[PDB]
Amino acid sequence: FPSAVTIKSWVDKMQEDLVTLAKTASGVHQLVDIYEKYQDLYTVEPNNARQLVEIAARDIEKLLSNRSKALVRLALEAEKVQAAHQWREDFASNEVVYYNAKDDLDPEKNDSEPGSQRIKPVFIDDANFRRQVSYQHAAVHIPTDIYEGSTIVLNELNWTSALDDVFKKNREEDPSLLWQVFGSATGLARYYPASPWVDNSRTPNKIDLYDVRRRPWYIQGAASPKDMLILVDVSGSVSGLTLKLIRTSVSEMLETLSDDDFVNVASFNSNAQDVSCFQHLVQANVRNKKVLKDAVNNITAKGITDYKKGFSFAFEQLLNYNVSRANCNKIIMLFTDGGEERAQEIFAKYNKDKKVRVFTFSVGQHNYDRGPIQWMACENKGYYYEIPSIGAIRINTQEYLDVLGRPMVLAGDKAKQVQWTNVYLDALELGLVITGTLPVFNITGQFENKTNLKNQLILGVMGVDVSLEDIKRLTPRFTLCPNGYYFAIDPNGYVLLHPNLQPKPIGVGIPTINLRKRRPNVQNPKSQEPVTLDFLDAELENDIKVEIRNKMIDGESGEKTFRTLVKSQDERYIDKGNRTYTWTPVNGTDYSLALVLPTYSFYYIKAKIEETITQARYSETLKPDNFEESGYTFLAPRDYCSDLKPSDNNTEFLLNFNEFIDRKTPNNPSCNTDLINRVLLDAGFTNELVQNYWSKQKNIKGVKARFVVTDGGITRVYPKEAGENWQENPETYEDSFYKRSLDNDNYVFTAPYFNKSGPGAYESGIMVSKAVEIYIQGKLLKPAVVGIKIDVNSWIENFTKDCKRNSDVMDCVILDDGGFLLMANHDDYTNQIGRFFGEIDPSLMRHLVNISVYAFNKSYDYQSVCEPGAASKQSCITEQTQYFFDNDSKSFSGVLDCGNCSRIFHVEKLMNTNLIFIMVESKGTCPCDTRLLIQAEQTSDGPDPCDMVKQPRYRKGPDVCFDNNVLEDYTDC
Amino acid sequence: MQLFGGRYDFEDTEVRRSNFDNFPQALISVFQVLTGEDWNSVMYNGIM
Ligand SMILES: *[C@@H]1O[C@H](CO)[C@@H](O[C@@H]2O[C@H](CO)[C@@H](O[C@@H]3O[C@H](CO)[C@@H](O)[C@H](O)[C@H]3NC(C)=O)[C@H](O)[C@H]2NC(C)=O)[C@H](O)[C@H]1NC(C)=O
Ligand SMILES: *[C@@H]1O[C@H](CO)[C@@H](O[C@@H]2O[C@H](CO)[C@@H](O[C@@H]3O[C@H](CO)[C@@H](O)[C@H](O)[C@@H]3O)[C@H](O)[C@H]2NC(C)=O)[C@H](O)[C@H]1NC(C)=O
Ligand SMILES: *[C@@H]1O[C@H](CO)[C@@H](O[C@@H]2O[C@H](CO)[C@@H](O[C@@H]3O[C@H](CO)[C@@H](O)[C@H](O)[C@@H]3O)[C@H](O)[C@H]2NC(C)=O)[C@H](O)[C@H]1NC(C)=O
Ligand SMILES: *[C@@H]1O[C@H](CO)[C@@H](O[C@@H]2O[C@H](CO)[C@@H](O)[C@H](O)[C@H]2NC(C)=O)[C@H](O)[C@H]1NC(C)=O
Ligand SMILES: *[C@@H]1O[C@H](CO)[C@@H](O[C@@H]2O[C@H](CO)[C@@H](O)[C@H](O)[C@H]2NC(C)=O)[C@H](O)[C@H]1NC(C)=O
Ligand SMILES: *[C@@H]1O[C@H](CO)[C@@H](O[C@@H]2O[C@H](CO)[C@@H](O)[C@H](O)[C@H]2NC(C)=O)[C@H](O)[C@H]1NC(C)=O
Ligand SMILES: *[C@@H]1O[C@H](CO)[C@@H](O)[C@H](O)[C@H]1NC(C)=O
Ligand SMILES: *[C@@H]1O[C@H](CO)[C@@H](O)[C@H](O)[C@H]1NC(C)=O
Ligand SMILES: *[C@@H]1O[C@H](CO)[C@@H](O)[C@H](O)[C@H]1NC(C)=O
Ligand SMILES: *[C@@H]1O[C@H](CO)[C@@H](O)[C@H](O)[C@H]1NC(C)=O
Ligand SMILES: *[C@@H]1O[C@H](CO)[C@@H](O)[C@H](O)[C@H]1NC(C)=O
Ligand SMILES: *[C@@H]1O[C@H](CO)[C@@H](O)[C@H](O)[C@H]1NC(C)=O
Ligand SMILES: *[C@@H]1O[C@H](CO)[C@@H](O)[C@H](O)[C@H]1NC(C)=O
Ligand SMILES: [Ca+2]
Ligand SMILES: [Ca+2]
Repeated sequence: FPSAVTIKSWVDKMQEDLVTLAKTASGVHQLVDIYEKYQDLYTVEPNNARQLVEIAARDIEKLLSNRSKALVRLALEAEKVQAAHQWREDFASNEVVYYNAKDDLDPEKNDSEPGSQRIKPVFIDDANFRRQVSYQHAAVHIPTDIYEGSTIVLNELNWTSALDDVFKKNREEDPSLLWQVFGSATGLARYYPASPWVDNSRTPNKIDLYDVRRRPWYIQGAASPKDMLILVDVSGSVSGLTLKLIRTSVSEMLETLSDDDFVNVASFNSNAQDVSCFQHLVQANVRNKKVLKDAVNNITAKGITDYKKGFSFAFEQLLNYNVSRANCNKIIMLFTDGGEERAQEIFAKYNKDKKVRVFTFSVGQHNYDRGPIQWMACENKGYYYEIPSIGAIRINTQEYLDVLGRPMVLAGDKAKQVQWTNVYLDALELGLVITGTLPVFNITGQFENKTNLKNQLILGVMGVDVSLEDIKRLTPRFTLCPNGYYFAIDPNGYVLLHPNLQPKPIGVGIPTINLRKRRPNVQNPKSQEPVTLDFLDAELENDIKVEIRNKMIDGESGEKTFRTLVKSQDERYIDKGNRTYTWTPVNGTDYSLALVLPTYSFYYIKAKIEETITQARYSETLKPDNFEESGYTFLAPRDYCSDLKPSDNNTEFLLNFNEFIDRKTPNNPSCNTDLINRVLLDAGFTNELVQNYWSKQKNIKGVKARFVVTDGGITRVYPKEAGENWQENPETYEDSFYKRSLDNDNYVFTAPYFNKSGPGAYESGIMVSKAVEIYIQGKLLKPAVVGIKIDVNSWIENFTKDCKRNSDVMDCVILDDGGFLLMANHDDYTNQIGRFFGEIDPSLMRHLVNISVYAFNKSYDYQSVCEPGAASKQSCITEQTQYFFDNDSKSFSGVLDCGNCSRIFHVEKLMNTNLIFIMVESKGTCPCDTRLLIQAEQTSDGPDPCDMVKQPRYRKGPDVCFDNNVLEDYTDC
Repeated sequence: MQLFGGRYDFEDTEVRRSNFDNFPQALISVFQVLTGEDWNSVMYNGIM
């Protein structure tokens, strides 16, 4: 084995060669100088973190005030109009005219339904709605299994037809306002503006299952949070059809619960126990509900019924108070068939004060007595339901919210508080939205207090949708570097706003499909769950982040500067970064908004280019006709103004931008002047760099492409032929190498993607990038990042000139931080460049991890596309492993073993880069190989759910909720 | 009633009215088998 001195000399020479090549070809110093040379065409402005979060919070609060003012108007109008209805049963003479959604648009339909008349809208195409809408009226959705034209439905239609005027008034007052919906307790949904339903009933082979009473916004607006306990009878008599019916009913009932409710499923047959590994009430999120559903689908019927023990178990579970709960609605939801014991003594012992409601369900077709369970139902202020078949499940597992809303109705105007839901995907394919809700009360004979019989139930829930793009428009991010960002969280840990939040649904476990039992024409349901991603699951989790999240959940404002680990855009690298979190509460709501800023992004550049010819020349620098003179140019598709639209095609977007800038002067009467001026300044500076420096050396040996990406949206690649090899996102803020270069204070090497369609190994080269840092009055700024695509062949010639081509004695490789192979010595590994080194030489990689030269941690991605297993693509969780450098030593010498075998190795970290050089005895000397060390997206099912319930994350429940009103009648079961 | 009473607990949605769950139903089923009409369906239900 060679001495450490010669290895150190070799790696030193290699590192100066690489650093000199990168520095003298990219031109960091020239770009820094030309940024500092002018110093007058722009000014440096601070990013006051404390102030910016305050303005953003005020904007969000004032937008929600917009939306809240439009809800009370609708609620008052609905109450007033329904209070004056007559309830006629003769609709044939006086037809009800309305536009039914999910009906054929053909003019020859001629439905002529008795008692109803249809409307044929014009359906213009409008923005802010990715579909065709009509503002002349409102559309009505009626569930497929609910017959339109009945007395109940037809009576609802006219008194709801008065909502169109207020819909139009709200639209004209705020033109940027999305769907306004009234979801009726009869199943109807009247929404504005009118638009055809996404899934019509049976015109195609596909059918829709949409009931407004099961939507999360309706459920949250229809009642207060709950402490639910599902008691399941698994005695011998429930064997057969009623057992499968009970399983389906319990799953459907679990589908009605949200993150503010707490549930647990118990089971009794002469002995009471838990169905899963929970043993107490749990938060009832997606994971816990999935666990409960899996446990419920696994029960069998055996034994003798004993209601006393089961009810005792349920009451002791409801009397815990040792764990996090809701403390609002203690209800026992008992599924059974029939019996002869009513257990009066148990209710007297445990429910003397009637603080716990009981809802009983008789499931299936049976001859058993139903009297005792009805007595249980409407003795403990509960209700009684019958589920004889599958088609009766959905309707009967959602009516308990009518009973739970009686105290809310009796509370009066104190219960009309606007609430906002979690993030969920719109049913009309609009994206991620949050809905503000407001219940509507039935006030008939209110002035006289005459009936008070059906006035204890709500008419329905009013709702207004707010898109997450609307919120993102109030938090501009282009005045801060691509590393800082806004993010807002609930008092529940879930993020309302985050760069890592995606429109994909949250996956649970491993997706298992059984295509051997799926008919081609069955129209299975898709999903109804919300996108509830915790803050700690959107980033890498530290102990400082946990305390920051806890402090910002319970309405506090502050700041915190620290050092953290940041994952790259591509889940392959981890950097160590300075960060500052500044958080404040939104006054009107329970949201909390925070801004994340690195230390180097406390200042930004504001262009001061005002005179004409400078802007004109900076504008003509970016035109395709002279790209040969100034390199291929990419422009970030930002919202410079509404006249031009992002196109996702960079050539056509650049042409549109150029023609728009040429057509009208840059005075920009109705366009964002700051963005355009910054783009022009960036184009001018980049063109100066390319002409004065890069064009002087037309062609040089080692490099293939020289590129510069700047803050503002200008990318320039000097060789046009290399422009076609540029696969990076034209948006600067979405470039992984840009942010990685910003974090590091040296040259960063990006490993090419391996074994993928496209030229990325030899035709492109190896990417090395460095960030440009300037000092203007002693304030650090990082405006641009330059980089180079080094040719592989020239680098090989450097490398070979004991490390010789296809040597059978030594292994000489170079890796980057992350363990990806950039160059080997055997020309065999060189064919796989960018492959994880632990996948070609796992033993050496494992030993390197052991000796603490490569640290790693694993994270969970909860929104991953997954190929279904056996037990086209679904949503599930994946595990991502990231490796990095932890220990700051430079040289590590040692010897790996394998059982009566030994291989000597020496690794050295190259200076001013992120590279490591490894020389080892050849792997073919001794045939030792245990397992591959895979660094890839590995589909997973963890973490273990019923281990996180023992110690859960900090949480805040709703402050005010309504229960136990003494005026409640409750004489109905 | 001894042999088939409480054993028609099938996990499907099919309806089997001719069973032996109680004395009147068992009596009706026995009479139906005596008449010979659809007795093979009752035998199949008992076998399953
Ligand atoms: C590894 O490969 C590199 C390129 O693939 C080689 O780098 C080139 O080496 C040349 C000789 O050492 C340099 O020439 C001189 O460089 C400096 C730059 O200003 C000056 O001394 C001279 O002006 C210049 N000589 C000229 C122009 O005749 C090249 O500049 C340099 N390439 C770059 C981009 O800087 C390495 O030499 C090679 N390693 C080994 C060991 O051969
Ligand atoms: C549901 O349908 C009924 C019947 O179509 C609606 O009642 C109708 O309301 C209109 C306007 O409010 C009435 O028109 C007025 O008629 C009077 C004579 O009665 C006339 O003097 C006025 O100039 C005006 O034309 C109409 O007569 C009335 N029809 C009946 C049978 O009463 C009802 O308003 C609809 N529901 C809602 C919420 O609007
Ligand atoms: C809001 O509450 C009021 C009462 O507080 C409800 O009005 C009542 O509705 C029922 C039917 O739902 C009416 O009963 C019907 O009366 C007709 C005679 O007009 C009869 O032929 C029918 O067989 C049936 O019994 C009742 O008269 C009516 N009462 C009043 C004072 O209007 C109203 O329906 C509730 N709102 C909603 C949306 O349900
Ligand atoms: C959780 O509930 C248990 C009930 O099993 C509580 O334990 C009891 O606490 C009382 C109050 O000090 C004692 O008098 C009993 O002897 C305890 N019983 C047992 C079996 O330990 C417990 O206090 C509750 N809280 C916590 C944090 O465990
Ligand atoms: C609304 O939010 C603002 C945030 O700017 C709060 O203003 C600060 O409130 C704290 C605590 O009440 C005071 O110590 C500061 O002096 C306030 N700053 C300013 C500039 O006024 C305000 O308190 C919030 N509204 C309510 C009702 O609390
Ligand atoms: C990410 O990797 C870092 C490596 O720096 C881990 O931090 C170390 O964790 C071990 C295990 O508890 C500790 O013994 C060390 O003291 C930690 N080092 C430092 C500098 O903090 C970190 O745990 C990993 N992250 C996760 C989520 O596992
Ligand atoms: C809220 O409504 C008022 C009045 O219509 C309007 O002036 C204001 O711009 C609205 N807020 C937002 C954020 O649009
Ligand atoms: C739950 O289902 C699994 C099948 O994955 C089975 O092995 C297990 O026995 C079931 N649990 C009970 C209590 O039957
Ligand atoms: C990050 O913080 C450390 C410690 O305060 C400081 O020395 C360093 O300059 C900061 N910036 C970096 C590492 O880019
Ligand atoms: C990856 O490489 C393996 C063998 O090296 C090959 O079988 C496989 O098809 C490659 N993947 C793709 C997507 O081409
Ligand atoms: C791997 O590291 C652990 C750290 O405790 C050590 O105990 C173990 O011996 C190491 N593996 C080998 C093969 O030495
Ligand atoms: C790095 O490793 C060396 C030797 O293993 C050790 O002496 C040094 O303290 C380590 N540095 C750390 C842990 O920061
Ligand atoms: C190591 O020992 C095993 C068992 O004694 C033997 O089969 C193997 O050949 C040995 N390894 C070498 C390199 O000789
Ligand atoms: Ca029983
Ligand atoms: Ca016959």
